[PDB]
Amino acid sequence: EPREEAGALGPAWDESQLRSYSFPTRPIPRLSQSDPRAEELIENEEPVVLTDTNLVYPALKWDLEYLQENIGNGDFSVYSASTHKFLYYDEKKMANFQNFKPRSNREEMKFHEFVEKLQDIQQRGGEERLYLQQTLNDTVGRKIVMDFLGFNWNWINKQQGKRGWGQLTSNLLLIGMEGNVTPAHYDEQQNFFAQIKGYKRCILFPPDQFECLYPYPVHHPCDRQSQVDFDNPDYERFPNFQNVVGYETVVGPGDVLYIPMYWWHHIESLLNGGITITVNFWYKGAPTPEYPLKAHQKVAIMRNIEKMLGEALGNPQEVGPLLNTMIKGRYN
Amino acid sequence: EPREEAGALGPAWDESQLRSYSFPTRPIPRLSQSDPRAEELIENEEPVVLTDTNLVYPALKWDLEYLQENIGNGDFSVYSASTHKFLYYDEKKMANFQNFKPRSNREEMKFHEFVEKLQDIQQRGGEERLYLQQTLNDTVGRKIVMDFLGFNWNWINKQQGKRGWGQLTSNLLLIGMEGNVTPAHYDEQQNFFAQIKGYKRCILFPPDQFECLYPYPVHHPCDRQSQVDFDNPDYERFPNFQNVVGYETVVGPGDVLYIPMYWWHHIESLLNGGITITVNFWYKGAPTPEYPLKAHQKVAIMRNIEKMLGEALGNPQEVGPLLNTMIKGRYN
Ligand SMILES: Oc1cccc2cccnc12
Ligand SMILES: Oc1cccc2cccnc12
Ligand SMILES: [Fe+2]
Ligand SMILES: [Fe+2]
Repeated sequence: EPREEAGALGPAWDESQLRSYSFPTRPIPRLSQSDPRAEELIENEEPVVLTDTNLVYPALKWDLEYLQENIGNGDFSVYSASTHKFLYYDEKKMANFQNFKPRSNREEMKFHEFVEKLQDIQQRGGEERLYLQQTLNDTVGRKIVMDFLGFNWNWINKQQGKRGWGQLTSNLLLIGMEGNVTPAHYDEQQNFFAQIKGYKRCILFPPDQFECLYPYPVHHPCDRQSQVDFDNPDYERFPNFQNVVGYETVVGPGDVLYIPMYWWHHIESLLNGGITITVNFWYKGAPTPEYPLKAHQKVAIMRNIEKMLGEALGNPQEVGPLLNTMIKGRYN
Repeated sequence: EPREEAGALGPAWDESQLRSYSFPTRPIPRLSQSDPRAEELIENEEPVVLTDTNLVYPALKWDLEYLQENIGNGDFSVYSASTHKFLYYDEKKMANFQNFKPRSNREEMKFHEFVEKLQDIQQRGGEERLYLQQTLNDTVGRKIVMDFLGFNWNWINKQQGKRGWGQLTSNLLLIGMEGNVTPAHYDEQQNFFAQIKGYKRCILFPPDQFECLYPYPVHHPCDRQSQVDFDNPDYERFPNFQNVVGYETVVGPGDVLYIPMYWWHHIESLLNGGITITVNFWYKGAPTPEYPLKAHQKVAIMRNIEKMLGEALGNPQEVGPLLNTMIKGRYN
């Protein structure tokens, strides 16, 4: 049910701008940050949209023009795709899987190159799509450093304190095109997804839906991603997908989404929605200290077994045959 | 093809005294110990029957009478069964598997009690069967210590030296009844199976037949045993049994069988064959020092993964569901 923007500027978005999927979804709670319930949620590692942090307030002003202007002259990683879906991958890991067909491409460039590449498609009607996953470092102009300095550190630092989370680990700035999709994957890191321009729809799944979501083997370059194509799910291969239940939200300018450690997420810039900008902050979580075991700990466990079997056997291609040898007629 | 005993005392045994099984078998080499080929085999961890060690020569004289006589007055573990097959189990592990039905029974007693229990069945025609797995310790009479002192230590110690095997770990003395069966299992220890009275047929399988043989889960009291009932194999549950190929021999008085580390064995006192006596020596093997990986190392690996998952999860009942969660639609 689309939110209504102030001054009767109309409905923020509508259903037809959302992709359609086979699984059902519940809504993520949208709270104010001084609400206790939002604090409980963050401490319980459940997701929550905070509508009023002002975390990235100075950036709320950013568009394409302002940015080409002040960002500076440094290198920006620009990923490139062949469809709407943007399957990232780990470079170090291609050696493990010899006949691996990459559907994405990283290209370094300068902001304005990107901006033309994008204005071209805007004026010529092309199929191709772009994203800009580029970390934030020192190569940024005066006015952008200003902006950054205007972020709600007090708030974000105090949220780190009270949870015992470790250090801030990076700052991705992201800009992409209407319709773009990032497919379900999970990170091991606590995350604050801070929306700036355009609307994104985030679908999340708790760690304990591990078995309906089918992660690539740990050694595969697509590690941590889900193998199920959401637009076209193969229920013979992935029958437990049929049991998957999401948590959904649409975030827009000002909203901050807490994606907790280990939660799957799947992310779509709305169709017809125009360009998008987001900044996320990633924290490494509080180090481990207790049974029953929490789902994400079982995930941590599986990852390890799979890693070890990789060293021990001398060859990640044998992980699978060894695990099958172990279970057939033994544990299944 | 039964061996022919000296003085034309006739054929040592014949086919009809062997049980019948679905799998095929090749013969284990029968060598003399001064033959190089037998040395190669022992160094290569392949099995070999040595016909001429004299290892237990003084004991070749042992029967039931001589033994009730001189053995002394100590405690002898006597295991008791309900059919021909004698499924042993680990006591410590029953806690792991709540509804576990034990088909065997250990009973402490004194040699003569055993000897009556056995002479009774011999005179009354009963079904029940007995074994006597009893380790060798100090509670043995003068003439038995004599006998023991007469073993070919020089030989057996020199075989330990040249292989770098660790210490002698025990000495089982075993006596059992015609027809008795010990079902396929594997030990982690190098072993010399030294035959004294009666004939046994040993069927062995190399470590790499792990997947046709289906060991119980590591935490199960029957750990290290094979789940397939050889008299009645369930090919729907155990389809890779259909691919199993054994190494077979029949050992009699004087023959010494080297069962190498990790090799399955299945052992039957011949039918109509009378009582049997065997002494085995167990050595812990040379500690680990290289890829390709040898099958028994993969076995060592699987055991470990299964153990860890037991500590980590806090509960051996969850090992199986975790491993299934790990592979389904991921590695299978
Ligand atoms: O973990 C990530 C890495 C790069 C891009 C992302 C976009 C949306 C959510 N997570 C993301
Ligand atoms: O490892 C063993 C333990 C107790 C009895 C056995 C009888 C035959 C072969 N191995 C055995
Ligand atoms: Fe992510
Ligand atoms: Fe054994």
